[PDB]
Amino acid sequence: SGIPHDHYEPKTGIEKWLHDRLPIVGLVYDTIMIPTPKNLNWWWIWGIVLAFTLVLQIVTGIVLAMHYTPHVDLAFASVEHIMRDVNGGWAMRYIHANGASLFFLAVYIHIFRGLYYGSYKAPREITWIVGMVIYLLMMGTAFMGYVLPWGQMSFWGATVITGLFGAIPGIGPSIQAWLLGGPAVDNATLNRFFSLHYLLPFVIAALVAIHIWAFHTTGNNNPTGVEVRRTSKADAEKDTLPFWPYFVIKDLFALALVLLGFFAVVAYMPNYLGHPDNYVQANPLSTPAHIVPEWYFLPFYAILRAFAADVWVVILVDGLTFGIVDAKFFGVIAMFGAIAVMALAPWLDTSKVRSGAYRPKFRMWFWFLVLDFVVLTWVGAMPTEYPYDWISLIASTYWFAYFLVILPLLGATEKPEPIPASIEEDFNSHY
Amino acid sequence: SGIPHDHYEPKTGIEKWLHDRLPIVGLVYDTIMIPTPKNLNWWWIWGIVLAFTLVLQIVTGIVLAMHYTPHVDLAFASVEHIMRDVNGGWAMRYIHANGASLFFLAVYIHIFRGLYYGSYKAPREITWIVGMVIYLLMMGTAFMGYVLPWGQMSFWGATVITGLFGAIPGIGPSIQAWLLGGPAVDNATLNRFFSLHYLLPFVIAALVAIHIWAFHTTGNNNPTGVEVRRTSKADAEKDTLPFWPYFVIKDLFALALVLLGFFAVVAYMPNYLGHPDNYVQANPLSTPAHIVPEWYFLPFYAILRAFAADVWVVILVDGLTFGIVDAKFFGVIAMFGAIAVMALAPWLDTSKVRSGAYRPKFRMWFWFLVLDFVVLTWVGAMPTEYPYDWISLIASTYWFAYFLVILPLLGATEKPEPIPASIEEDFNSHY
Amino acid sequence: HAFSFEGIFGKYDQAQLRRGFQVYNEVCSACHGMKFVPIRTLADDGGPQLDPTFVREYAAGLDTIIDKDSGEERDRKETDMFPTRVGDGMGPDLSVMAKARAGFSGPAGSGMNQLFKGMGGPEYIYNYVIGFEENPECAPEGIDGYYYNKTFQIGGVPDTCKDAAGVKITHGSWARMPPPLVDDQVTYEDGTPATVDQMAQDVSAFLMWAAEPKLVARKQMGLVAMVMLGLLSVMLYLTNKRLWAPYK
Amino acid sequence: HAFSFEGIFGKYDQAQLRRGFQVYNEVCSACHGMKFVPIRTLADDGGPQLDPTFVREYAAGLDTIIDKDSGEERDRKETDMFPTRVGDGMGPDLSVMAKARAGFSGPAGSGMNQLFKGMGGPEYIYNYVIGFEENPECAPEGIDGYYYNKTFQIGGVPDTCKDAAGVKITHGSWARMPPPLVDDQVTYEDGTPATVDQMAQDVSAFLMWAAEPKLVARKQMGLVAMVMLGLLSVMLYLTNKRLWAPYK
Amino acid sequence: GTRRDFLYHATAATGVVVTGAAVWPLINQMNASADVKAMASIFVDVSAVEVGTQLTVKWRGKPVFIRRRDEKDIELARSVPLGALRDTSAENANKPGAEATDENRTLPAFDGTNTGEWLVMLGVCTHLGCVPMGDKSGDFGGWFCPCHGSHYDSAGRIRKGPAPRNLDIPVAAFVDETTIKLG
Amino acid sequence: GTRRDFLYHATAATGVVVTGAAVWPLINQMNASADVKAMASIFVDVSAVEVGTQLTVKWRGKPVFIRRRDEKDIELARSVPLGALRDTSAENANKPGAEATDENRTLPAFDGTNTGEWLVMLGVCTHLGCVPMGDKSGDFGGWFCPCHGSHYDSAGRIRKGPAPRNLDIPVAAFVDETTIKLG
Ligand code: HEC
Ligand code: HEC
Ligand code: HEM
Ligand code: HEM
Ligand code: HEM
Ligand code: HEM
Ligand SMILES: C/C=C(C)/C=C/C=C/[C@H](OC)[C@@H](C)[C@@H](OC)[C@@H](C)CCc1oc2c(O)c(OC)cc(OC)c2c(=O)c1C
Ligand code: FES
Ligand code: FES
Repeated sequence: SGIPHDHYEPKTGIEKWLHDRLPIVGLVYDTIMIPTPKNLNWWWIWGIVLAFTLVLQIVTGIVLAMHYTPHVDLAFASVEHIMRDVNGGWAMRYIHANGASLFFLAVYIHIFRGLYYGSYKAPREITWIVGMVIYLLMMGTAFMGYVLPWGQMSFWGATVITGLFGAIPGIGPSIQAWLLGGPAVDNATLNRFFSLHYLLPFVIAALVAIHIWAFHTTGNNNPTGVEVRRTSKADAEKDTLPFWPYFVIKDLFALALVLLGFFAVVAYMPNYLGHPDNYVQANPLSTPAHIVPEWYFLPFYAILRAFAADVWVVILVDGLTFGIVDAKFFGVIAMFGAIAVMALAPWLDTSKVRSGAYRPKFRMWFWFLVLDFVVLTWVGAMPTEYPYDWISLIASTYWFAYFLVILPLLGATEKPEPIPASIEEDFNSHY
Repeated sequence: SGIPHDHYEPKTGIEKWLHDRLPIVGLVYDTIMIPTPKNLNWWWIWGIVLAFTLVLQIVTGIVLAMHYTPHVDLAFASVEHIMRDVNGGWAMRYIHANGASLFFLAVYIHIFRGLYYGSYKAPREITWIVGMVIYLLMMGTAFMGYVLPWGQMSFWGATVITGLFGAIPGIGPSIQAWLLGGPAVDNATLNRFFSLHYLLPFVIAALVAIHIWAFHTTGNNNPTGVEVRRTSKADAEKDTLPFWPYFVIKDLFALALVLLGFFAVVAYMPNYLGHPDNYVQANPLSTPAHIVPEWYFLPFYAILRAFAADVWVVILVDGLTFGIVDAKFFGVIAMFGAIAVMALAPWLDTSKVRSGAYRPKFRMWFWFLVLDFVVLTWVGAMPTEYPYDWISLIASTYWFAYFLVILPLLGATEKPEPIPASIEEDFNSHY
Repeated sequence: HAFSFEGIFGKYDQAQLRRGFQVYNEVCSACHGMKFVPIRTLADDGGPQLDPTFVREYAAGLDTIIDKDSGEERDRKETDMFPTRVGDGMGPDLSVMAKARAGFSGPAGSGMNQLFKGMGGPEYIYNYVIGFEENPECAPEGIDGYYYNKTFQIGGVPDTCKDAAGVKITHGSWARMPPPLVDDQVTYEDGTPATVDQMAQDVSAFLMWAAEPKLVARKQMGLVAMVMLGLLSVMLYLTNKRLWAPYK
Repeated sequence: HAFSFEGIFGKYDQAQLRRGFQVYNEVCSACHGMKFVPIRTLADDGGPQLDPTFVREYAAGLDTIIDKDSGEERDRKETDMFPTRVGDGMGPDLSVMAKARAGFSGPAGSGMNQLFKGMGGPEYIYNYVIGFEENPECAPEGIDGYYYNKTFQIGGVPDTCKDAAGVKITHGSWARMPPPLVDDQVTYEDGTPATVDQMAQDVSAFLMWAAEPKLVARKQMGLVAMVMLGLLSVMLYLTNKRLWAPYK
Repeated sequence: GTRRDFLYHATAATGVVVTGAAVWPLINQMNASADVKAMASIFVDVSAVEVGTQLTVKWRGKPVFIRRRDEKDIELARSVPLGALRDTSAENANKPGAEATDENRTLPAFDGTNTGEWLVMLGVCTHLGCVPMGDKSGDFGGWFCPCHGSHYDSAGRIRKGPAPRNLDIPVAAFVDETTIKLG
Repeated sequence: GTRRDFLYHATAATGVVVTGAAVWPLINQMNASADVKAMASIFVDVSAVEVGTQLTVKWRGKPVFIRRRDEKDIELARSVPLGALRDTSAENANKPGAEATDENRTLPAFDGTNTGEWLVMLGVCTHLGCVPMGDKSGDFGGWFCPCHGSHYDSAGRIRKGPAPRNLDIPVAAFVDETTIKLG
């Protein structure tokens, strides 16, 4: 159906001739404008910040490629030469490394803004699903980026995460030496991981095309979770404003704040997030004492090592398959599938309340999943002793159940709150 | 204007839901269909073949990066290891090397199809200019590609072509060591040239977006040079057919032939085009005896070395500037500008005959420019003796005059021929 | 007595980098490499800052190199690296060690309440040198080699003074490195009492500079991103105050 | 005289690659390297095809290597390269020379009228060995070292038998390489008369294999692209014949 | 013309088999290229290794372990019920079909003695392939891989964690008392 | 006005100065990094070079030429009218302001003789930087860069082609009769 705005009539003589041959004037006009709902709060900034961080990565990503040498004997030294001798090359390295945290911090806030306010749920399904493959890609990309300076964190994560595919039965050992380029994690691995850490962020920019495409086509969502009067044209005017110059400027501002933040982090604590054993040149004989995965992989880290073969549900399934889904492969399936039940989120909300602050039962399970997440990332830093094996098993199971049990329940077992009917009405409940 | 055809009505229930959230079904329907003029001959295949050759390059381009090591001490050996040890790695290297010739052979046939039939001239000017920057990028890209295996052809062309920017007075020395990464053509050069030979063909793929965009928007051209009845809807039906399945299939056919050709060339003469001194590991002390530029740069090569300081027009200009446009910098300007007067082509055809075979005076200067070109590529192989210095000076000047004198004459000084009024009428003329 | 860089806008101590340089050359260079440090950087801004032609003379004295072209030796130049001292009896290349070491466990082992403080690295170096002790719990005539260090967590613990249960029931563990500063081992220029603590306070700050030689630059950079993105931010706030107030 | 590979669907001669292999090891290896040829490839398909455990024994006899880890010597393995014979009196690494040499015109530097024929390389090799001559017209003493070769275009000439004007009055030019095959210099296995021509015909085809060892593969590949893109083409012609005939 | 019906669908078969076996060599490149295609045995001069420690050694990419088993570590490795093991295969190539008794996790010295004194497995942990901390660490007087927390006894057999098998014993063999051939 | 139109264009100035001096360090990285930032003089043991040939030598990236000028090549280099040269500067750093006479294309031998016998220029041709073929090649008994066909006499001065200047003579200096310092 689609929010009726006054589109592009090629007015002056310039634009009249342009439009007969390449209509870009109007495509930028009809996307920089757009009837964008006016009640949008600061949890909506985190998509411009994301898109900025991707441009920032793509940009500093190439600088670094003019300097970094992808081969084992040269690799850690080249990165090390970039710190010392390349003019401003420390501030490139630090910015491209800490970037990936920002790129990942905010994709989480992006995902929990979307999780509250029904932004997975119709019309918004394709908006969501395309974000999934952008997520997968962003993770795999940030993996391959960390392999590059061949430090001990680099090396062993590559032995681990390639080895994850070896957990697949039958065909899985082959898939291993395919990503490996043979027996071990030698050099053929670091040459191929230079290549795909370059290619994949371009595929990622091509999918934010199809992401910006999709959220325009659904029409932009609002925090009432009500749609944006697609009946007359002047009631849409009370419902929406144009992006430019209202929501362009808001998304600019918070970015200038997010960047004010991010620049102080690079300037005054740039190895906080980085786990110092990457400055320990990669030894294929010693896996370090304190091998922690990088922070933004930590809560899914924990889902893999919740499920040892003491965990009854594993023993069961190792039981039922009689040998195949042991706690290696089980915890793989557990972790890969911990994501897959978050992809599945529009089909497993059953409630036809879209949004959030007019849903008070759902609203408290959610702040348990925010907590869950924070506890899951936390317990990845923690050893596999008591209580931590239990804690992780609680976190992992809460998670897994929120998308499976709690969500296609709560539709049935809960009535709403005072939900409005106009985007203006909520906005005026303020004027 | 827009040739009117029956657009996309989301018919079945599948497509009705898809279209509420991502209209890609219709965008591919309304571009795979399109009222494409029905009289189009085999000189119009050479844009699918081009696009294919860009995908082929992009694709083999990345395989190679999983194996090639961009650093001086490793570089030629890595490439050499790709030949020997990488499974099918010789057939990758040969295919990506000979690809660039095909990529360039056909871009020429593309450009001389467009030069005959008025495809630079309105409505078509933006289609044309966007092809220029695609051209520019394609040359600079295939430049940086050649530098990578650090053979002697690699090395010296890097010393030459970066030195071309040194020819710029005043600021030009700086631009040198900026592209160089210093004093000479050492390693900092080869590391930055790995980077940009990877980035730029993606910018090239984004510009074929804006090239496919344009030629759709103008409407596709035809060889009568008349436009395609944008008045009724059923007279457009006699003028055009849909791309799919008529013009898709034609462009597929000739491609399968073009590829049938190209595969035999790799399989049975793969170093014909390659100048064997690239198998001579780069020596920073000896510039080889027979240093020929690769074939597709040869006719512009010759434009640079037409103009030595014996050539009177140089002496003049070195005379009038009193020192600055000597035959170094003159020849630069000559060659760079030999392209700029090919960009300038829609502004300097003055005739409002669009096309070609209804223009018999133009028709014979053109086959002098086809000739001119072949002679210019030829004389690039030839030394700077008599007669070759003259031959080159003739070719260079014919060129340079065809866009400057012959073209904005011929409008005034020539009347047409029997030009039709219908795209159908020419098509019906045989039977 | 708390380092000079460390803080919110502190710099490298000009004095102390020079002071600590001499300690590497006289004591540690026989067993430790800096294969990722180009020697020329001694004369660089924001470091110890020496004379260029001294640096040349100093570099001459460091040992030969099978030079990559001629395939034969020469006296070492200032463009070159410090040598790879990793042979036998030799320790890790400390080339970028003072950010490769951070034995900092807590609070709740994730990196949490370090809120007045820092990250930890130059101060593991200080504690590595000072903490060479008498073997406390048990163990007779040494372990021959393996010297007890009270800080070095990760090395040799004998099972006689590990456990019956599992773990080490001692704090530090046994190194492989002889107690390298028997006090007053060299002589200073700016007065400065050459103590075992004062030499180990000092060679710590130098080895930080062989990790972040561009450090006093990021302190300078920070102030300028603070102005620039600060009053782009402040200015963007004023552009939302007096533009949105039509609908506010 | 006329090689086996060359043609439209010819392969490497199984015999001749073996025959020519021995000539490198006995005559040429003292002055020439193959630093881009891994030794294990002698036993590979589509080459000379030897015994793997012979190849090992053979590789043992080639000289030592400062091996990259231990930093010290060993008998050379079969995984390793042939050695870099480039020291003094030594020639070019012929490791990939038989595609690095193509002294051929057209009339073009880049090439023309080669339409029944090829590109040129293995046949420069053959002519380099055969064409060691007495000195034509004049240049009647040598040049001490620099031996007259009638093929070697690119080298020294005594200007006595260059010119008063520009170029060489006597045919090729003076090498730096001694006439390496005084005839019957080694002994063959499949009969085969060990002539100076028959040894230079034979070591030519081997040094082509040290440039295209994957050659008989592209001949194989060619036949299959000929089928596949052949009857995709032929099939696409039939899809335009009986689809466009509505409008034809 | 006459050969025409499924010719439409016939061509799109060839426009799938041609752009199929062209998209297969795109896959195959990523396999092991001939620079690593094989690897063969090495000799290890034990001789002067001291007693009751481990010696770690690189062979075929990843480490090999040689511990000379002290008294504690052969008592407490023999003191192990066969049915209280996850993997109850020997994980030995030398002794293929054998089960994981403390006599199947060993080798000869005088090519024939076998005392429980030679422990040679390789440092790839069976979970996700990290290295185990040695010299009685973790909780079974053995080996703790700190990657996802697997625990090993003093015969490299598997106890706690997610690692589904014991550490493999390779194709080790002695030649004299100073030397071990890994082949 | 200036209460609702001054603090609009002001911000887009800061939204240009901030995204300007952030787009400058993106440029500067591509300059010469400190691994090649300086490189000072080298010593060349001439001592045993034979007469009437050239010795080529790498210094600061690109070759240096040393030809010991034989009899033909000093006669026919002195036989050169100064006004029949393109570049009529000496192209010398040793003798800065001098003009391109055959006595300004030279080094003194003990430290003061100067006979026309020491020709030291560097192998970068002035057109686009290639190397010249030596030992009397091309057309002026000198040097032929085959790149775009420049021609040099026997003092490295420029004759035919596009190369606008002579070959530069560096900052060469002797120390004893066996040795030359390029600095
Ligand atoms: C030879 C007699 C040495 C002298 C002089 C110095 N070091 Fe050293 N060191 C040496 C060895 C063989 C080792 C091995 C690691 C071990 O098991 O203990 C070391 C170790 C270090 C380390 C840390 C290694 C680790 O695993 O954490 C550090 C930080 C270190 N050494 C620093 C250091 C300093 C500052 C020295 C000068 C006062 C010094 N070492 C001298 C051998 C020797
Ligand atoms: C040492 C006495 C040698 C013997 C035995 C072989 N070669 Fe050689 N060769 C040697 C030198 C010093 C050179 C220098 C280049 C020159 O100025 O001549 C060469 C040259 C070659 C070349 C080509 C070099 C070129 O500039 O084109 C080739 C192709 C070559 N040599 C081949 C070759 C063969 C086949 C041999 C075995 C019969 C052989 N060489 C032996 C030194 C020596
Ligand atoms: C990492 C790259 C991403 C970029 C560049 C990006 C950009 C944007 C933008 C500009 C918006 C519009 C409103 C806003 O900013 O909140 C948006 C919204 C949204 N994104 Fe993304 N986003 C990204 C990641 C994701 C991911 C990873 C997911 C899914 C897991 C996702 C799902 C959504 C949804 C569901 C919406 C709301 C749709 C609406 O408001 O109509 N996005 N994103
Ligand atoms: C989605 C965008 C990106 C993400 C999430 C990302 C992430 C990362 C990460 C986490 C690292 C390791 C940093 C470190 O430990 O030092 C890295 C390194 C690197 N990346 Fe990226 N990056 C992105 C874009 C790019 C692109 C497009 C390129 C293409 C040229 C690139 C090239 C490099 C290089 C050369 C390095 C090594 C430099 C270094 O390790 O410091 N990056 N990347
Ligand atoms: C190298 C990448 C290129 C690709 C992938 C490409 C693709 C195409 C395609 C599909 C067409 C439509 C008809 C045809 O195939 O002939 C076309 C036409 C055209 N191209 Fe290109 N082309 C390329 C290069 C260029 C260049 C280098 C120029 C200019 C110097 C140029 C200017 C034009 C013009 C003027 C037309 C005709 C417009 C019309 O028929 O309405 N193109 N190209
Ligand atoms: C517009 C598309 C392309 C053109 C015209 C082109 C051209 C070339 C050329 C002429 C060479 C030299 C081949 C040789 O002499 O061996 C080359 C080499 C190379 N190019 Fe590309 N290329 C393209 C796309 C790409 C892309 C996207 C990549 C990104 C990964 C890439 C990576 C490489 C590599 C690694 C080499 C070294 C392999 C070799 O030298 O054989 N190419 N390219
Ligand atoms: C850092 C580099 C960047 C940013 C790219 C810079 C690009 C400049 C141009 O790109 C548009 C350039 C490719 C384009 O000039 C119009 C070409 C036709 C250049 C023609 C060209 O080729 C040669 C070549 O191949 C050689 O090889 C063996 C050797 C050469 O000397 C003998 C040349 C040569 O003398 C010229 C003029
Ligand atoms: S890899 Fe050994 S425990 Fe996870
Ligand atoms: S570059 Fe010296 S000849 Fe053109």
